[PDB]
Order: sequence, then C-alpha cells, then structure tokens
Amino acid sequence: MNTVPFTSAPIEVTIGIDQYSFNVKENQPFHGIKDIPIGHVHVIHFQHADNSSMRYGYWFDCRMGNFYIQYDPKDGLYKMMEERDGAKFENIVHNFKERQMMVSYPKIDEDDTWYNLTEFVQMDKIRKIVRKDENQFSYVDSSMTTVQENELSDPAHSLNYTVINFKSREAIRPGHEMEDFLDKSYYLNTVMLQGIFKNSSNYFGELQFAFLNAMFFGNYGSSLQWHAMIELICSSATVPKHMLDKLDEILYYQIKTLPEQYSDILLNERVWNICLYSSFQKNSLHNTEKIMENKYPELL
Amino acid sequence: GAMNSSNYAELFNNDIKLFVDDTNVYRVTVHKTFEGNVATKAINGCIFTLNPKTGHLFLKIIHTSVWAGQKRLSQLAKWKTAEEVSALVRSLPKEEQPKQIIVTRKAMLDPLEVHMLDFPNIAIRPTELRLPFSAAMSIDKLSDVVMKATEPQMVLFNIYDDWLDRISSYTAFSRLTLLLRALKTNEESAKMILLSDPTITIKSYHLWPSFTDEQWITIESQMRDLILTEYGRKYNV
Repeated sequence: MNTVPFTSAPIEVTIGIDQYSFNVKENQPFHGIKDIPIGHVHVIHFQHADNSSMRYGYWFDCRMGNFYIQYDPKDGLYKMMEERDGAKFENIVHNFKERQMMVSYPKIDEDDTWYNLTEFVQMDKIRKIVRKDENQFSYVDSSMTTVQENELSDPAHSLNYTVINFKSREAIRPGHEMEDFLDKSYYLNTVMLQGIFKNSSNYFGELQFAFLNAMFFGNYGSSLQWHAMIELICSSATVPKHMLDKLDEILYYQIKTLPEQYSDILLNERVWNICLYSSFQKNSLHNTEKIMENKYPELL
Repeated sequence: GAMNSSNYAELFNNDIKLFVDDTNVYRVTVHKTFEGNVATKAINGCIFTLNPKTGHLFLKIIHTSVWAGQKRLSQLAKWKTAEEVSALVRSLPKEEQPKQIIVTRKAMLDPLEVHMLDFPNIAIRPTELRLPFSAAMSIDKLSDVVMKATEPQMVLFNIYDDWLDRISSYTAFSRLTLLLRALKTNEESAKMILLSDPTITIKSYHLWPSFTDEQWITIESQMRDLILTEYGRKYNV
C-alpha cells in the first residue's frame, strides 16, 4: 500500500484521489494520502476553492517511483514530483503517518469500481497520449486540447489520442465508400485494432482513459474521444464477441460512476441513442442499456 | 454553408458549380401482386447535374439493371448518385471541375462528401431553396431519353437552349425555375401553356419552344398565374 505525501496545503483545495475527494482548508495540517492500492494507475486531482476553473491532476503508478505533491506559489498549483532518494522518502512518510497527518485511500473491500474503470489503462500508454518524458507521471487539466482538436495550438501540452474520423480516407477504402461508411468493421478491425492499437486491450485502455479525463477534468476533447471510440465499435457489424461483452462491462461501470448532475454535458444524446437503439450492436450492450434507461431515461 | 435567398447571386459568378438533384434516381410504380400484396417495379431514372451559369446538364441515366439484387434501394440510390457525380468530376479536366457541388436534398451530403474525399477543395453544400428539379422528367425529350435507355448512359443537354444569347444566367435560371415550378404544380396546365400555339416549334437541338422575347413574357405570365391559382386551391386562400 503506497503513499503520496504532501509538503503542505498552503491553499484551500478539493483533492481527488481516483473516484474519492476530500476538502482541505488553507494551511490545514495535511500531509497526503496513504494505503493507495498497488496494481492500478491512479489519478490525484485538484480544484482550488478560489478558482473552480482549471481542474488539473496527475496520472501515476506507485510501482514506477516515489511521488509527492508540493504547492508551487509561482505557478500557483499543486505539483507532482519524484523523490529519487528512497530513504529520505520513507523517512518523511514514516513521520507523517506517525503524526496521522495522512488521509487513507478509502476503498471498501467489496468495491471493484476503480479496477473496473482502469482495467485496461496502463501508465506506459498514458505517457504516449500525454508526452512529458522527463516525468514518470502525467499532468492533465480541463483546458488541454487533443491533436485532432488542434487540426481543425501548442503541440507539447496536447492529448495525443488516436485520431478517429468517419469521413476520412483512413476510414473509407476507395470503391467501398457506402459499405465502409455504413459498416465501420474495416476501420475498427483492420485500420484501428490490427493496424494502430495492435489489440482490443490497448483500444479499451485509451477509451477508459478518455472517459476518466472527461469525468475528472471536464476535458471536452477527451469526452469527444470516448464517444468516438464507443461509436466506432457500435457502428461495426463485425466485432469479436469478447470485445462486445467487455465493452458492455466497461460502459456499465462508466455510466454507474458518472455524477448524475454531469450527464447533461458529459453524455452525447446522438451517440448513445444511436449505439443503444439503431446501431449493429443495439442488442449487444444489455448491462449498459439497462443502467442508462434506469439512470438517464431523459437523455434517451 | 447552405445556399439560400441571401446568397442567390453566387450561382451566376465565375466559380464553376453544379447542382445535383437525386429525386428521379430511384423511380418505382407500386402495384398489387396476384396474392393481393404490394410490390414495386423500378423504372429508368436519372441524376440531374446542372451548371446554373452555362445551362450544361449532365443527365446520367440510371438503368433499372443497377437495382437488380440490391437491398435498401432508396439508401443505395443516394450512394449511386454520389458515385456517378464523383465519376463525372474525375472525368472532367481539372480546370472544368466544379469548386462547389450544391445538393438539392440534405440526405445527399454524407454520400457525396464520402465519395469526394479525394477532392477536399470541392465544397459540398446544401440549399434552403425548394428547387423544382424533380419536374425535369416533365420535359418530354429528357423523359424520352430516360425511358428508352437499355443501358447506363450519360446524355449532355443545354437546359437553357439558346437563351444565354439574349438573357443573363440569372434570368435564364429564373425562367427555368418558373417553368419547372409550373410543370411540378400542374403538369397538364403547364404543358397546355407551352405547346397550345402550333406555329411555335421546338428545334431538334432544343428542349423548349422557340419563343420570341415577347412570347416568353406572355408564357412566363401564364406560368405565374398557373402557380398562384394552384396555391389558392392548395390552401383555400
């Protein structure tokens, strides 16, 4: 069970750790988060009390190094940093734990929510979507634009999601225009799965990461990417049965975890109505259709 | 974006553009079967592709053989239309390629956009205008060449005959839209108006009667009267 210690909390901030969140007062004796489950990626996120604009945060994996947070009063944010000195780190965390200055990652034993949301998400894939190779952890915020969004303006600070475009030469084989546009199986299976992702695990990982960036930061480009990856599978007549079963599970947990009051901006009416009621896969997503109908019948 | 009353003059500028109308591509007679069920029998159709500036009509005849063994024909018709328009643009030399294609029906936008991905500089546009191009099959010589076709065929026409010798495109397009609106609203009345006077003939190389300028004013007046009457009857006003 790993720890992300904090130097201090000099500004009042709502702190997120995965699907949990804590309010910390200005100069409250807070020294971080302990008992973080090993084996999953995690995200630690921040909304300042003084500026509910810019949600921002850090994707990290405690197996990859010793990470701490320190407020930077120049850039005005909580920064993730790596402590390379293993014994300095253990010694700081030991003191903070002894003084009970750390909140405990509040996982219920029965609860597989985080595993279910992050099943296919790997730090190595996150770091290729979010390029800052000198760090082992990945910064994301509300404002970051996607490579695709930038094509339609600072490349370094972009989310490099796989570009999906249903009206592109990549998506449409010459002489298969109607066939490829109305049945995207070619684009899903050959171009994206075999060509670019190599397997459905990498595809699902990016889809899951896009959702979590949409949900935790209100990142609009991430939400576009999540919907595009759902729609590409749903609009394909030919999908491996195991992919359809797993997609149903993934979407079920995403819809279960979504805050009820964000469904209006985070869920695309057209995509969901098309995926659940018109598409090739309209009958392949039992769990997802039942939770959407019982939780968001207005959107449909 | 959309072509409307506001940007109407753009049709007659020096940017090559084509209107594409797909309303006569897939045509059926609905009939009873021996068992008292309903079946369709397709008849020959056409894509109506028109340069509104020059009057050049690229009438691609859609022979019933193209539907043989195919499903969802109203959807295929849109894609077949886009394939033929794409083929036509690729067959034209570069300097003759349209800079814009305006579809009369919004359902044509995605099929045409997908077929024209090789032409990212050709803008595909809808219109808010209710253009009467569906009445193209009320022009006898166009109807005749469509119904006689025994195979796929492209036939080239000037839908303005020789009018551009005497009037501007703008005026030629207004006359065409008035004749087609009349033919669409009451085909019998409109055809009566156009042929009644036997001294006025259609030249072998023309679609419409050889009217003097004064005879056109009279004809145009009779067409507006036809259109307003039928509109009264439609809406008891």
